[PDB]
Parts: sequence; structure tokens; C-alpha cells
Amino acid sequence: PFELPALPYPYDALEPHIDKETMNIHHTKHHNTYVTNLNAALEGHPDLQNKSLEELLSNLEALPESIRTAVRNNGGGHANHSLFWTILSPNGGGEPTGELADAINKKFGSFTAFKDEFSKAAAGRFGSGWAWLVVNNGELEITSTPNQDSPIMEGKTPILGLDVWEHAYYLKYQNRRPEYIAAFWNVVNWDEVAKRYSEAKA
Amino acid sequence: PFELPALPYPYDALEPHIDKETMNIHHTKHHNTYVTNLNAALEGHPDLQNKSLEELLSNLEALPESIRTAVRNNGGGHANHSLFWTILSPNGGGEPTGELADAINKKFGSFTAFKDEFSKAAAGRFGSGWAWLVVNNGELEITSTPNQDSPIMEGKTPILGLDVWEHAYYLKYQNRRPEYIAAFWNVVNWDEVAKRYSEAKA
Ligand SMILES: [Mn+2]
Ligand SMILES: [Mn+2]
Repeated sequence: PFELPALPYPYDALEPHIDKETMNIHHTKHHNTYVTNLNAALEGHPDLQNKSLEELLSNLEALPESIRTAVRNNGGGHANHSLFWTILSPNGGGEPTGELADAINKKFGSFTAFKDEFSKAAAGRFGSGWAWLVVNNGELEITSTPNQDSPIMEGKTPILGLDVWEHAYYLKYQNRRPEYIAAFWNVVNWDEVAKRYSEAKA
Repeated sequence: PFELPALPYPYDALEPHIDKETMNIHHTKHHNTYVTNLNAALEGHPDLQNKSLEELLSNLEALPESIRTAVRNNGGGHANHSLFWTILSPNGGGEPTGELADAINKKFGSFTAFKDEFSKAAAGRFGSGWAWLVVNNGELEITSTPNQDSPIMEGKTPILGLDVWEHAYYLKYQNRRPEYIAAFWNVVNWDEVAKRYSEAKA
């Protein structure tokens, strides 16, 4: 079944940009709740217990109506937060390089303009949701989704996401989401984003 | 123009059920932001500037296309928090009385049963939103809405509401929303809910 992934860094590694208390609660309680509920939803269906998260979220239409919403919300929660951890790093920040930077420069004109568009999208998502950079049939684009909806449901491959649920920033930033977004850029693991872009292109 | 209402009690008054810090921030920053953004969307539209919040939210389609969303979200936020403050009280708690008590026993069986299904409605609202006791053509019903949507848009009159945006409970309760839902019952101003129920029946 599905398992809570271990973090690749200590819970305080992202200070002062994300507080360790938030990292611990976000991971051990928010994320792990999504995993347990996801597993609970599929307990009665050996049909589905051997399918990847990507397969389930691409075939939401086919799942029984009794669990469709559970898989949507808890499967999305698991998929989104699993990606989130990997694209953070205490050694992150800076700018992308190589093929990825070249792709960003062509679609958005500059890395600066990409940051602005991504920050605007993250600030504009009313209520709970996520802001994404995705690969959509070989092309980069910025989008945002509500609640725990994953772009995989729309046939898009996420390579970078920013959780803008209030639980991701309230303890430290309270209502000041924009400076949580500003702080986010100092811990982005661009090497991981590039790896995911290299893989999504295929 | 619309203005941020004064609270009829100190920020200290609902302890230990709701922390003063949250009350202060919820009022002067979250709610205030909704009011200012509502007034800003209406600037340049003097035809809309003497219409009540109820009239605005009931005919969102009549509003121009470019401000419709701003009014739904910030108008809804203003209407919802305005009601929220009035149904909290340091002298609250207990059970309803009289007309409202009979209407609740009749429709839900008993105050305990109504509490149970109102608590589950509040807990089951995924993401941001509100739990409501509304009057719908003279009849009581429990419902919930996403984000800052107000049941006034559907033609229902809210007489009691519970804010379940994470900012409403995260500083004190973090992920434990049910703990916050349970504490909410100790500060409910049932007298206010009664006056509202009395007036919606007209
Ligand atoms: Mn989250
Ligand atoms: Mn609120």
C-alpha cells in the first residue's frame, strides 16, 4: 500500500524560510492523514491496490462512485505533498540551468518573468489550492488547482508546486501569503525540477 | 461604502475556546482585507454603491463581468464574518430555547442530533469553507459552502455559521479541526441565532 515518504532533510533544514514546527506538522499529520485515508479507501478493492497514484488519478472516471471523491482528495493530497518535499532543499535557491532554464526562457522570456507569473498565480488562488509549473505534452505552463486536485487528473505532469493551503504558512506568516511565496524561492531544489523536467519530456 | 464592524466584546472574551491572537488577526487583517477589496471592486461603479450586500450576492449575474468574482469572494467574506462575530459570545454556550429550540427538536430530533450533523458538516468540508444552519422557505437545514460563498447566493438565509478556513483555528488547534468544532459550541450566542431565526421566518 501507500506509505508516507521520509524527508531527505531535517525538519529545521529550511529555516528561516519555513519553520520547523510547520514542517513537522505538515508532514507527520497533514500528509500522513492523506496516506492513511487513501489506503482506507482502497481496502475493499484489490482491483486497485496494485496501481500507481498516477494511474488512479488518470482514471478517476472508472473508480466506483463510493471512493472516487476519497481517492481524488486523499490521492491528490499524497501525490502533491510527495512532490513538494523533493523540490525543497536547504542547499536550494538560485536559478535553473541547462535545458530547463532554456525552456523557461523561451516560454516566459526570462527567469524573472517566470517567478512573477508563478508568484502571481500562487497569490491569486482563492481559498485552498496549489500553484504549479507543469509539462503539458512537451510544453511548460503555469497553472493552479483547488484543494488537493492534482494536475495529473488533467493529463499534465507537475515538476514544481507550491502549497498555498493556509496550514503551509500560517504559523509563521499568518495572512501574509505573499512573503511566504517570496521565501519559497530561496529553497527551491532546481536540480530536482530539472530531473523531473528531463523525465516528463519523454 | 462598506466598513469593518466593531466586535461587541474584547478579543480576550472567548478564551479558552478561541484564542485572542486568532480573534485579533481574523478581524483586523482577514475580514478587513475582504472589506477593502469589496470597496475597491465597486469603485467606478456608482450604480452599485448604494446596494445592500444581500442585493449584491443575490444578483451576481447582473454585475459586470470584470468584478463579479471580486464581489462574490470579498462580498461573501464580508457577509460571512459579519454574521460570525454576532453569533459568538462570552456569555454563550448551552442550548437553544423556545421557538428555536422546538424547531431544532422537530427537524433534527434533538439538540444533540443537530449538533452531531452540524459538526460532521463542518468536519466534512474539504478545503476552505463554512458550515451553516440556514432557513430555506421557513424550514431549517444544515449545509456547507466552499471558500467565501454565502448561502444568500442560493436564496437561503443563514442564521448560524461556523468558519472552517484553517486561519480560523490553526494557531491554537493546528490540524485538529474537530477539537475546534467541539469548542465552538461553548461560545454560541443562541439568543442572536434566535433573533435571526425569528426574522428569517418573515
Ligand atoms: Mn499541505
Ligand atoms: Mn475567516
